[PDB]
Amino acid sequence: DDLLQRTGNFISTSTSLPRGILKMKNCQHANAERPTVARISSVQFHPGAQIVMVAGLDNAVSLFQVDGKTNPKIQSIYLERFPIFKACFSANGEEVLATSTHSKVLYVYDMLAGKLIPVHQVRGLKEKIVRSFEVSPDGSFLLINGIAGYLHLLAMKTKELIGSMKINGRVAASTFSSDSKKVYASSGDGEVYVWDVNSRKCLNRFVDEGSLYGLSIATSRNGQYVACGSNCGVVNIYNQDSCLQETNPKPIKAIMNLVTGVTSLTFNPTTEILAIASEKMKEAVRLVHLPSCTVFSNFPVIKNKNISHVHTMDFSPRSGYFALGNEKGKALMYRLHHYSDF
Amino acid sequence: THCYKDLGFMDFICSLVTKSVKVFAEYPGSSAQLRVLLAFYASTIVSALVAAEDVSDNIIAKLFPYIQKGLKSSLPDYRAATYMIICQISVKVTMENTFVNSLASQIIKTLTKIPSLIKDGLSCLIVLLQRQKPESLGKKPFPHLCNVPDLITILHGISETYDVSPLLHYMLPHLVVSIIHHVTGEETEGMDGQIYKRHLEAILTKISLKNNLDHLLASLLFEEYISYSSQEEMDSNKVSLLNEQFLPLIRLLESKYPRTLDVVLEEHLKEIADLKKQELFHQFVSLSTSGGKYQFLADSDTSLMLSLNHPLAPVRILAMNHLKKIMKTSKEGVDESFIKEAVLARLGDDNIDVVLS
Amino acid sequence: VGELVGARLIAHAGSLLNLAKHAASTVQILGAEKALFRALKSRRDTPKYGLIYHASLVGQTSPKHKGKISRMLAAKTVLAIRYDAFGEDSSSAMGV
Amino acid sequence: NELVQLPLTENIPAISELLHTPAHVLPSAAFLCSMFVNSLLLSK
Amino acid sequence: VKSGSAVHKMIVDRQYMGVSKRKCIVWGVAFLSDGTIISVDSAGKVQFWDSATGTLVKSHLIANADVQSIAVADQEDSFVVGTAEG
Amino acid sequence: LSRYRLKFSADKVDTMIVQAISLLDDLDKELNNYIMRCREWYGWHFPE
Amino acid sequence: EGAKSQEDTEAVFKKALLAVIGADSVTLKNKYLDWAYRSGGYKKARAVFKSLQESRPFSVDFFRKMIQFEKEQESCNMANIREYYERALREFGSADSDLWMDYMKEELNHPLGRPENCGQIYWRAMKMLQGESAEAFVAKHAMHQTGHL
Amino acid sequence: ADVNPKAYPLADAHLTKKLLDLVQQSCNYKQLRKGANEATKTLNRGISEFIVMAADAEPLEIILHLPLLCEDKNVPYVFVRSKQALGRACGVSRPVIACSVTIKEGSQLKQQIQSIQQSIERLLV
Repeated sequence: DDLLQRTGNFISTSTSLPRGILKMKNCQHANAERPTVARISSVQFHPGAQIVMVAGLDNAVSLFQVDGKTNPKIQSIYLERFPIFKACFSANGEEVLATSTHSKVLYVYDMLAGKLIPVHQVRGLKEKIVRSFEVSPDGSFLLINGIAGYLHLLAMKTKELIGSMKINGRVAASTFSSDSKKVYASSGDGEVYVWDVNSRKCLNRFVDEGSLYGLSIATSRNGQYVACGSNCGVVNIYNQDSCLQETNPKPIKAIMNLVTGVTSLTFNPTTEILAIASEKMKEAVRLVHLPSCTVFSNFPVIKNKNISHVHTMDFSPRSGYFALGNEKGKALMYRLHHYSDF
Repeated sequence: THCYKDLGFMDFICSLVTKSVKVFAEYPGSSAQLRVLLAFYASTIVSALVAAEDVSDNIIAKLFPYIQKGLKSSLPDYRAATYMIICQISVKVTMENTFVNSLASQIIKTLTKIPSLIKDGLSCLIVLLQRQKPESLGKKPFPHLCNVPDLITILHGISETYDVSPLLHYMLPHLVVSIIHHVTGEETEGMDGQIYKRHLEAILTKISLKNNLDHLLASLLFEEYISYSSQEEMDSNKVSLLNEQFLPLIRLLESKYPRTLDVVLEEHLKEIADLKKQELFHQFVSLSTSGGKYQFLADSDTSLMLSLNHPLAPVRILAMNHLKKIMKTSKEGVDESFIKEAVLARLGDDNIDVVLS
Repeated sequence: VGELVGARLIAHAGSLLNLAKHAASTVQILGAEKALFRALKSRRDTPKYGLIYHASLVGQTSPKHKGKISRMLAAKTVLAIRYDAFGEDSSSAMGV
Repeated sequence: NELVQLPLTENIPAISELLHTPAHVLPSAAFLCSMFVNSLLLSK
Repeated sequence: VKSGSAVHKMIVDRQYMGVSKRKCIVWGVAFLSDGTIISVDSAGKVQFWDSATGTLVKSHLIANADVQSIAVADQEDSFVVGTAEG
Repeated sequence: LSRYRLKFSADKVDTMIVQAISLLDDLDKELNNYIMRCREWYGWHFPE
Repeated sequence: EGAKSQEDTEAVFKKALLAVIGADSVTLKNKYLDWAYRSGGYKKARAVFKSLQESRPFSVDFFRKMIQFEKEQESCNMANIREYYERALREFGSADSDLWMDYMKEELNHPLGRPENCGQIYWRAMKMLQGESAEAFVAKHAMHQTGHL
Repeated sequence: ADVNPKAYPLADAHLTKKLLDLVQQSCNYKQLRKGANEATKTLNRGISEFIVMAADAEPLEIILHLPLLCEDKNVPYVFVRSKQALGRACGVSRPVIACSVTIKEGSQLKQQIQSIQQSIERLLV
């Protein structure tokens, strides 16, 4: 009835993530137990366990227990002459897949069975080297970027080729849809193609606004947003329905904060944060509040001068942790106080 | 900037506005004299709330008595300025459930004093019920909310252009409970329960329900009917009264939105089969025109729709046999169409005994 | 810009199409030819008003802001000059 | 699932223009309340 | 034709699912009613394209040398190709 | 035949804009000279 | 008009505009526009107004009459209402305080008007008005803010 | 489709990629003038290699004075479908409707500029 005949509060916390200011605290480095000086190519959080995997230009692949204080080492594996271009977990999380720069063989590490299977020969595949690849969220498909604008679809369980898709021009980047029923491929002339997984047909061809050539592409888990990065540092965010039906879609908001070409795009699992990065400049990483399409003003503390060049970003499955990998061999980790679960 | 950073200036402005309003209240037909000043009072404070990076509890604690004074006044412009201030505060800051409850209570209780500011006030409530936590508001202001003249007509007028979903989302769970309480018991008046059922009927007929309010209403009706039918006392006469009260509502909810009742019945089959509540489910589906196609079989815990086309062939015979009994008896929960396509589809399958049935 | 100022602008260039070929900066300093060449030879500061000084918008503004308004008016004015010279439909929709 | 961005005061141009005018030029508070509350509502 | 503008330009890979310095020469093109383009390339392959989207539909590698001739019957259920091998 | 064509491309000619702004200045000069004589000649009769 | 055909009335008006060229043409144009609405409809008035919109000797009654005709018609296109006011303010905006005040009340009272434009109209009114007319508009607006109007 | 016919030298998809790539190089070597007003001064000074214009300027007439000046100086001019693409190629965070590549002695873009000039004039047959 009245709040000034008693003593009490007026301001309370919201369930949704607040805009403008992000509450964060620095944590211990992910690769603290295993220090290195080589560039960190990939960092990723395990889907079902508190495990973080760090791979880099040094030939080692490591798995770490995710603890804020110490981050103890679980296991580290060194390959002979295999500088890891990209390493990722499977959708189920049971096996680890890694690839190298200018190497034909693809390494599959099955943790449950304790077997390391090198897939050097894929039948029906004419590709000389395998460096760029993506995995579907459902876990039934694997996509390999090739040459002459070729996309190769492989079964996950047996690693055998299903079919091929050819686009005009070079393949710059590719990603899978949230439902895993479609493929988004960005070409080298700024055009983006949409392919159907079940029948390898081109559903639609739309054009990213003001893009000479694209470098990255990402999709949200809920299926609402599609993000495309270009050479000028401009990231365009679209509705997924707009991309499917319009040849010249109008983006919801074009992020002009980054000034150098965007190479990394990562969506928050709750679809409230978009992380953008450029490796050509130091301190070139930003965070975007998705519903408002506004950038948090407090994340990059440029005086500390720790982030430097950014090559890989990842979020914990419940968005409790944020990971960052640089060229100095430091896998930086931050905790977001808004999310209390790993 | 000096208004939001320095609280003394804001207190000065509010005190000046209140004193000027109190001075000019005595003279009849002096509302125009307070125009510009009140506009100034509307112009700055909202803008101040826009300018502040974070609105601390001090600002809201200072603003609240003046908000209450604006709500209690009879001047239209002063109430309008209070409404704008309340709207901006609700948009910007998150509030505890108690303070939202008190603010909504004060908005609802003083709505009818000025008849020219009803609509905006209701719309203001919608904003307060859209930017806050869903269960912030309680049940205490519900009667005074129902007693305002021509509530559903104003709600429909607002609905033609803007979304009115939060107010109905708040209203319906209370409306069903209050209707059941009127059916079995006493209220403030019999016309109170009558105006409750009239409100729910008018909401069903005139205002289109969107954002899955249909599923919520159907689930509330089914769940609470089953819950009251599960009371320790028999109340057979009260049960019949409740049935004749809910019959037209179920009729119209089926008619306007066809498939919602089927889905909500499908979602609730499992726990009804788990418990010994098959007879109550049969009574509820008999209350509807369609939904008797989900009648449980006499011997097993399966629905009639699933019994007709599930893989196991022998027990399917009983289903058609049950349909035959449903054929001969007084069909009340089932319709002609379902029986027709069921028999037409079952004439042509593999099993010869099924063909004979 | 007005009836009188527009008429003087056309007369200076000799025709409407000749005025259309000019840039936005030239239209601003079209009237002030004596100050322009005196400043250019002596390496002094260039004039900023020209014939636009007698425009209605420039006249109303305070003397401190008469410099900013002159270039904003001149940049927008040439857009009306090009469309009136080359467009085949006579209307005031864009100018308003 | 679906994320919807509710309207905000600073984004609306009409509300900003109404708030940038001098107070004596400004119209009565009832009209301002009508426009403000209508703009704050979600349009369907 | 009722325009004279090139709606689609289709890039042909110089080697079958690969790249080479030698330029690929399209020796013959056949056009069907459904909208599919049949092309024969110097890399030794016959390619089926879709005109509506301007993307490759299928490829067939049939020879180690040039495939140089294309011909389709009046009823579009059969066609013939010739290779440099004879 | 010629005058049928370029007539339809007329009313977009500015020869009367450059001939009516120059005349507008000339009339101002003659007005200034003529008023001065009127005030001067009649100022010897009613100077106030 | 009383005892002759419609076409002859228009012929007399056109002869009158040719004979009278100076300030006396002001009353001629006003009666010509009034006749067009009576003899014809709104469409006839629109044709006459378009022909006479460029004959510079005018009065404020010419534009006020045309605004009233648009108001009586069921359409009430607000773009045309603004379009007539801009032409009137171009001719007599420097000295007519009432015309500026009448324009501002249209944006408030009319259902299709935009009240948020009143900030720009007041700003434009001060600069174009000269001398005592500027002071008159302030006093009239100050009375309009109160109920005295 | 849906292009104003007054932009006759319309480059196709392949030529547009070559055009914007060259414009990007010219920005890096400080050989590009940005804006319709700055472009116009280059033709009057006769130091322009070629002119690139944006076809989707909603009033297209505001840039139609440039083709007339080009035809006197014998300077090739071409239209592109997007001003947003033209603005990003020029390295500006705002749309650009006209840009000019200027004459520079000793430029390493001379072979590329010559090739594009042969391409643009080839459109006019």
